[PDB]
Amino acid sequence: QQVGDCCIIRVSLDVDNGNMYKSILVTSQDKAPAVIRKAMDKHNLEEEEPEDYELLQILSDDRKLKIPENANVFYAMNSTANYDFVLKKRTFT
Repeated sequence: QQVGDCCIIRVSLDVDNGNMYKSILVTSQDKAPAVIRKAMDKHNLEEEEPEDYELLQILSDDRKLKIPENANVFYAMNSTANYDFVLKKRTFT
């Protein structure tokens, strides 16, 4: 469908309540650590690396999903849901 294949996802940080929800475009080969590079540069959180951050997709108002380091975001997200993404740190949890 269409030339290539890309979409815009919404990325919030691991905060709690509403925040500075950022938005970025993802392409077929879009890797977890890639989406994070964008989302991170956006949030000015160079303090840490991309590798130290989980990519989570939010489906329901409680049901979240997890994206591996190379799962083509375009193909690793719950389509039936919304393109909402959380950037979480790989803290001791």
